[PDB]
Amino acid sequence: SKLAAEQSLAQQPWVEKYRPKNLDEVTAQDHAVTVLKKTLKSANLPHMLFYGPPGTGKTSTILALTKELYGPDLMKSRILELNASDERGISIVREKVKNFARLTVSKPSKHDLENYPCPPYKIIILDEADSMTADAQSALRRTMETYSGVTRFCLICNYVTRIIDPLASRCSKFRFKALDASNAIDRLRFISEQENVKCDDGVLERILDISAGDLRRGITLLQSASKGAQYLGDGKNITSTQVEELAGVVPHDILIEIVEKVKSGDFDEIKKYVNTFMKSGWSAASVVNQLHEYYITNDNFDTNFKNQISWLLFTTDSRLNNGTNEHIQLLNLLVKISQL
Amino acid sequence: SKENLPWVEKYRPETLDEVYGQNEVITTVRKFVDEGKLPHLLFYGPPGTGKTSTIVALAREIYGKNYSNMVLELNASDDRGIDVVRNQIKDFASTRQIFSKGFKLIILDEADAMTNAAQNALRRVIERYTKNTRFCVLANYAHKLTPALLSRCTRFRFQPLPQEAIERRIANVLVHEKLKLSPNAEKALIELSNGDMRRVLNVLQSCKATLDNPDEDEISDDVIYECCGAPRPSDLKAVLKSILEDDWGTAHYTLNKVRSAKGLALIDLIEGIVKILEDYELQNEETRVHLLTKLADIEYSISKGGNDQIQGSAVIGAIKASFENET
Amino acid sequence: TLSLQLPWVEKYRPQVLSDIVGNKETIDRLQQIAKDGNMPHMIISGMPGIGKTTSVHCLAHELLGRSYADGVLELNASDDRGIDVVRNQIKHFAQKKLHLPPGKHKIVILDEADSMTAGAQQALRRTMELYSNSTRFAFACNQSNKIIEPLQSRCAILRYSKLSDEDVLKRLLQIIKLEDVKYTNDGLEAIIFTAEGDMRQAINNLQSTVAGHGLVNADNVFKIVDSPHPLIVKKMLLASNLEDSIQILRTDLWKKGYSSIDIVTTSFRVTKNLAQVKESVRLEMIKEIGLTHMRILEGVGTYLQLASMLAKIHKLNNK
Amino acid sequence: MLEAKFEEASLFKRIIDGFKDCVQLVNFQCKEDGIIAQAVDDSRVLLVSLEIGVEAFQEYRCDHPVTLGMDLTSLSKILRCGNNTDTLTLIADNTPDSIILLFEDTKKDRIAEYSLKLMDIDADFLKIEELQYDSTLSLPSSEFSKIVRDLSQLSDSINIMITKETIKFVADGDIGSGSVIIKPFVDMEHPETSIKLEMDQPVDLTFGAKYLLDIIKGSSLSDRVGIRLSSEAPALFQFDLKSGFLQFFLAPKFN
Amino acid sequence: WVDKYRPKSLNALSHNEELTNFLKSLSDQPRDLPHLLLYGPNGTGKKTRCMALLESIFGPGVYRLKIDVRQFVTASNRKLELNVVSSPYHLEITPSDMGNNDRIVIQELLKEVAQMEHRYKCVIINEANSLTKDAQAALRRTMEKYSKNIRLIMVCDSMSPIIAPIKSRCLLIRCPAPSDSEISTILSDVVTNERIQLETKDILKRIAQASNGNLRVSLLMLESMALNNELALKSSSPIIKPDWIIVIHKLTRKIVKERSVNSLIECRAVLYDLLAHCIPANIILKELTFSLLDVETLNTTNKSSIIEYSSVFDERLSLGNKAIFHLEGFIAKVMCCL
DNA sequence: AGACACTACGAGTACATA
DNA sequence: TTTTTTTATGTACTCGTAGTGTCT
Ligand SMILES: Nc1ncnc2c1ncn2[C@@H]1O[C@H](COP(=O)(O)OP(=O)(O)OP(O)(O)=S)[C@@H](O)[C@H]1O
Ligand SMILES: Nc1ncnc2c1ncn2[C@@H]1O[C@H](COP(=O)(O)OP(=O)(O)OP(O)(O)=S)[C@@H](O)[C@H]1O
Ligand SMILES: Nc1ncnc2c1ncn2[C@@H]1O[C@H](COP(=O)(O)OP(=O)(O)OP(O)(O)=S)[C@@H](O)[C@H]1O
Ligand SMILES: Nc1ncnc2c1ncn2[C@@H]1O[C@H](COP(=O)(O)OP(=O)(O)O)[C@@H](O)[C@H]1O
Ligand SMILES: [Mg+2]
Ligand SMILES: [Mg+2]
Ligand SMILES: [Mg+2]
Repeated sequence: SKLAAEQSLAQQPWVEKYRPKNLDEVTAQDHAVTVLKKTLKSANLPHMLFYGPPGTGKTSTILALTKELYGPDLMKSRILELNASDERGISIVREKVKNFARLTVSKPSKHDLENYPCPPYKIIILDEADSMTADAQSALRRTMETYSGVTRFCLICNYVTRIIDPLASRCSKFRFKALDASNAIDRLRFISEQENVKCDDGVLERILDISAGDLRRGITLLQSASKGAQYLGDGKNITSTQVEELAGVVPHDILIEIVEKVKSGDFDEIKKYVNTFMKSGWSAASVVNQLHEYYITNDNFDTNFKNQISWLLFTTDSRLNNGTNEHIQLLNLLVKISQL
Repeated sequence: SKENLPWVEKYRPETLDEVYGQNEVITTVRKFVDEGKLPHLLFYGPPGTGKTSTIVALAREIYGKNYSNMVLELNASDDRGIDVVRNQIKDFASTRQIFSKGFKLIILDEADAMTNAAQNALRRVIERYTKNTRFCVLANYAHKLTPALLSRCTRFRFQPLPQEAIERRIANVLVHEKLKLSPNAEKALIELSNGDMRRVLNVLQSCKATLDNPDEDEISDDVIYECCGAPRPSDLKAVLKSILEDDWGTAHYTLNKVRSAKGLALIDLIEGIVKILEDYELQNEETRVHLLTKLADIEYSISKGGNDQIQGSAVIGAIKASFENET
Repeated sequence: TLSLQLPWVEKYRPQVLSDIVGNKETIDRLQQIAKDGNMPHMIISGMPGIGKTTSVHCLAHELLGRSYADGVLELNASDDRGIDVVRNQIKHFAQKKLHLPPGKHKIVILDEADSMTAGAQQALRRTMELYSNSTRFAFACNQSNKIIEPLQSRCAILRYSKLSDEDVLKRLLQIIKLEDVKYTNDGLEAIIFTAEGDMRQAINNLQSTVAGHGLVNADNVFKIVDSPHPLIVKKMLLASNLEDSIQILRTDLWKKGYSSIDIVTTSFRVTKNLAQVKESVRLEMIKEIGLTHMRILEGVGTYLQLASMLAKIHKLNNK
Repeated sequence: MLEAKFEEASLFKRIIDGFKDCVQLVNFQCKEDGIIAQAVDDSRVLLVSLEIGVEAFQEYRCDHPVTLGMDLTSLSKILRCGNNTDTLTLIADNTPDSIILLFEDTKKDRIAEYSLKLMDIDADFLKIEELQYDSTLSLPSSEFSKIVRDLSQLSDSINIMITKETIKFVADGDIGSGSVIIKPFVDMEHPETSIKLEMDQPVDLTFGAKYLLDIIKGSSLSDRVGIRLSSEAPALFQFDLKSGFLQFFLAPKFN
Repeated sequence: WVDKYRPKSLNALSHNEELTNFLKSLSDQPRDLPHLLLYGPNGTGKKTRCMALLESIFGPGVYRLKIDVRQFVTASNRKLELNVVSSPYHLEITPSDMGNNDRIVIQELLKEVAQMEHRYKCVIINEANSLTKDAQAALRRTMEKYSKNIRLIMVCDSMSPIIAPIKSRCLLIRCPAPSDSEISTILSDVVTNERIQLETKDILKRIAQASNGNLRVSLLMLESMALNNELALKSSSPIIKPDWIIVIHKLTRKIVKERSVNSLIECRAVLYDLLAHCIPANIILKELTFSLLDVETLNTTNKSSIIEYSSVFDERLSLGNKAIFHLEGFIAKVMCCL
């Protein structure tokens, strides 16, 4: 029963092993969980719309809230979870969602009311609402407006612009903030201590620095570093270099070579060095980000050069965000910034 | 009980006297109903202006407490096709009431999602059965309605809620709830609403939940800004000043510390800087052209993701290069 | 309240072809046809609210007299008008025996003919061809292109045009005289301006203004009915300086609750129907408006996008 | 806790089949005096009012008023799952949710347990219509259903006219016209075939064919149906059962 | 041949020793293993390394696999036919074998495999770049809901079209192309095992210099030129280039020689003939641009405009479906530039 | 009790889309 | 001078096994 769950969690990757089960495990998204904890004692949970960067804990927050609300018994009877792996057209929204909303709430047991608040409404959550078409979204308007007495709607998305304006107005907007080093160092250190991850002083803070506001990627990198340090068995501590090696970060010397080729060099030398660099597998997004950090941070370039480098890096990132060829985009970016 | 509904649903107007903001249309509709000549209505307006509440209170005032039986209310949640029209709407219009004597009311809420064939079939239902029933079409976009259907109804445009009416509703809510609100906090709340009562009610409930107290204290600007995650005018103007005057590295550091100290979003800062720079009396419009173009491009790129630092540096560089033409 | 009164569009709906203030040529044509008889198959096309359905109704009534009930078959878009209906009911009505005067014929009125399916329209050809001596067909549509060419080849084509200022003014004066309403010249001018050749919309706005304020004045008409949407958009696009267009977009459109989708669609339609500027600059403006619409449809619809669209249009106009 | 046990399990089937087509969702109110149900058509043209007293229930126990909102296309499927010589048992807990049907055979040992999820219908249905009508007639259900099904093929509107000892059903369409005229007689040899009519003032009003065809579907309940007509009032088509009745309030079409 | 000499375990790998050690570290504890995404240049050997890692997570029976068929029904009666590579320990799906129906196959098949279930069954998604954004969104929550029964090993050549949620939901493993020296050492063992005659060893190095890190292309070209020299490679054996590369080179020669609409017509004809023979348009554009930059007749001003137009039209092609509509536009823009 | 006209609801197949 | 271009819901048609009231 519970022991099987404990063992399955212990044999699970750290992303799912340390998933927040209660509203207190949320480390940084405090403004939302404060309201969620206050409404736990009341019974006026409004329709909610979670939006923010990926890996901020929206799904974990709503799961912990539904748990703390309904208990592990009513967790499976008063919840309608619809993900992006299911059909969510107009037909589905009109039939299934509306039939579940029109239905009455299931009767709680005697053990439920003694430990959990058991609100008189159920919860219908729609994860990854970006893939929902606007007509199927507008179909949900009156469905969530008239049956609010018996069901509550929780939308979850990454881009709040993909959801129509009426739905965004009907739901309370909860913006999840990026999890940088400051507001996630406590959670990362807790995960490291619970797994006996022996690292150096500036490793964890560096990991989140590579994560760029993503605790899931940081936990995955920490798990990979711990596995790589346990395989060696040397008993030493994990270093920031070993972490940034497996995180896809280009070494500093290779980036300085690119800066030298951009500063001094013609089209042919730059093209040859780019062709050689693309042989070693590096993500073009990470290279663009590192070049942006170096160029904007270095206090040795003119402001007129800085405006142009910022606009060029922005254009290159916008082009790379569409599935383009990394080699062509990187070569074009380096050539354009070399003419400056 | 009504104490379980959210504040958006709990405070839904039940009478025409509780619908604030709309005065020129509310008085005209009241006169239409009192004098008897109620034509086919077309309530066009943005979300959260009070069209559905207005028509519900109107039907309540017309038919009484039995509104839910003497009125045929169809919406996008219900299947609205051409066959649905042909059967249901025509059978409702051709027949009479089962509870009393009088004209009928068909409320086609959110009728901007109806098929073109459905509207083509309904435009002759509205013109044929016009002595025993009426039609009310609610819309947010007037381009999704055919011109033939658009010409058969009297159009009423629901303007966004002004300051006086939204403050009156806020005072009503603060009377109904054991809650106090600061004047500057109220002004900041009105600023982040754009005439949307739903947003105001939602964030008011959320900041009441944020209070953490038995509500013996007041709600200040800090509570509102920390609960809605919206940037403050102080940090907004500080970032704008550091971008316009200070150095590139210093501007980058200022933007980073501002967006990381309160967890602010880059899109909110972009919109705030756009709103602030709209009052700037500037030179030759080339700077404004470049600024608007680059800011809209960066906003459209943010709407799809990417690197937040790269986009922030892009915003800084765009504003700087746009203002470099003003010299 | 217990009951309502009939609207002025339905109450004062013309019942004789002389009361129609539409296109004089086609009106006198239909009047002479009803006087002499031998009504041929016809297709009346035009724009909504100019007197197309009323015209054919008056023609059928005057041509059939008391036999209108059993000699006229009305089919609107609200009724099923598929292949099965054309096969069974229309054919049974055309084959039906009926003793009529030696100058009249059975009339099949088909309202909204532009919505009939291709199969029904194809089946109607021989249906109207084999019984063209005892059954006549009158189609009323808004787009004559939606009706197949074989059907148009067997009938006359009557294209109704917009109603000039004089005709709508005369009809409104007749209605005011028949209703004893207090009015003024500027109020009627504003009504006709907001009507845009739409007689039904004009009468509806007049009745609404009367029942809402009593006096038909330009102030009342403007406060109850907003100015036409395309004209403000045209004035915004035709602005010479960027700040003027931005202020127009902010105050007239954005501060009044007009959605961004409606704004961009109206801008596209105005630039398409524009004639002040050349073809190439119009195509470039349409290109920019479509580039903006592609972002508006993706959910990025805000004031900044419309401001950038106006800035790009001005940059194009900036030589 | 609602606990009802029917004498025959097929009576509930025949009762629900009456609303199966003309009504989508229902809200059964169960009290100490019996089960009441009021429902409105999707097009809101007819109102169904069923009342079954405790005389029909072989056993009945209602601790407190219970409200059971449910769907009919599922209740009919649950009822068809029974048997002709079985008994039906309706069970509902203290809080109305997931009503339980129990089919028990009386000849052999068999237990069929079915469940039905309730639905939260916000619209209350407690309205009662008690007003004098202009004419009250009573005729065999089969004779009325025959005329209805025969005149529904001619057109979509059927006009009822009540005059001095004359009942006329007219139907005028595109393929022709028709009118069935009957006179109120008293049949001594069989009372269930007589036609009674008490009129105060002549009546003349039309109905639609679809709703009139859906109404006569309840003719399998009783052998005689009553029709109450009045000047612009919901016509009362009543089938009286040995423990209550089923009444359709039909709304005429304005002329 | 490429297939006759291929490593089957982690100890049989012969390049990227740090990557082999990282794979051994990741396979030391196989049950607490997150999802993996192998990214890098095409032809590096990531598909062999994933199978070698599976050979460490499971028994040697992972290579004994079978091909089955599964049918799917879309919203209409069009039947989607998809073949599946299955093994008693893992299964491989390639959603790049159909059109916009990747989401249906992904969701249904993965839900069936996850509901039926060392303790988990591995899933290898081949060519994850062809996965539409809707299919990736559908897989986003399937990756997290079933993490104790289904582990994904997605093989791709560039994480550019992969969405950020999927990137975060799995570990990222880069596979850098092997150095020319390692390629030469591998070709040496191959030619000593296949009994080839080399007059001078340096030719092998040149093969690497003609493959750009690609081992799959290197071995295939070595074997193709070994059949022309009759199993005896000389000091000046010609380099065997694919036909499409020669067509692209002739196209660039035509471009730099003549810039007109009459030549644009035959350029469109060549593009049509290339696209009709199962050649992707992105690779065509990449090779065309890279070989146009190699033209010594042009200057830096021409090459910069060429690379800018190629990036623009690459974005266009990634946002469009009619590939020739963008290829002809890029060719016309290059003609206008020169 | 049974045979077969009448019939209505369900899978298939296309056809547009300002 | 000549024939196909995904998915997505609304619309329309037909054959179609099927469920039930009626007739030798
Ligand atoms: N605030 C947080 N506190 C603790 N752990 C967190 C937090 N946010 C994310 N995590 C970890 O990251 C895992 C993924 O959480 P999710 O809620 O699925 O992230 P996400 O916001 O849903 O990203 P998506 O699904 O791509 S939008 C959790 O199981 C935790 O292990
Ligand atoms: N004028 C108003 N006065 C008071 N409350 C209002 C007003 N307008 C909106 N509200 C509040 O906002 C809620 C939603 O109003 P609705 O009428 O549903 O919005 P809407 O105008 O119909 O726009 P939609 O539904 O998105 S198209 C109401 O229940 C009220 O609580
Ligand atoms: N020429 C006219 N003279 C007088 N009244 C007119 C005239 N044209 C229209 N009307 C009024 O407008 C009402 C509706 O006219 P219709 O003929 O139905 O409009 P339409 O020209 O057919 O366009 P549709 O029906 O939208 S395609 C009539 O009942 C009259 O009150
Ligand atoms: N470590 C290695 N040593 C020798 N040959 C290798 C090695 N890794 C890969 N290969 C060769 O690569 C070929 C398969 O390439 P493949 O992995 O399909 O390319 P990709 O990485 O693009 O999927 C095999 O025939 C094998 O001979
Ligand atoms: Mg999620
Ligand atoms: Mg509404
Ligand atoms: Mg008309």
